[PDB]
Amino acid sequence: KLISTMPGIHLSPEQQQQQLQSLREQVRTKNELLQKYKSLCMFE
Amino acid sequence: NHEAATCLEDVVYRGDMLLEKIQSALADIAQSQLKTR
Repeated sequence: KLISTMPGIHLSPEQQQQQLQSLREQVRTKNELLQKYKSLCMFE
Repeated sequence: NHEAATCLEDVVYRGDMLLEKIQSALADIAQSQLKTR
């Protein structure tokens, strides 16, 4: 169980639920800036 | 010497429209990383 402590309440499971959306938003905004950099035709 | 002014100013204008575009192509990603924070 002590081995099974470092998975657990180190970061609260409800807080884990909130930061899952934070990581998903991080992935999505990283992708968003990637296709904003790639998509625009800076050449005339 | 008249046409040398025109031949110089035309490639200056090629620099002018190119720098105006890429400084904006600098700018559009320059403030874009501000709101990334």
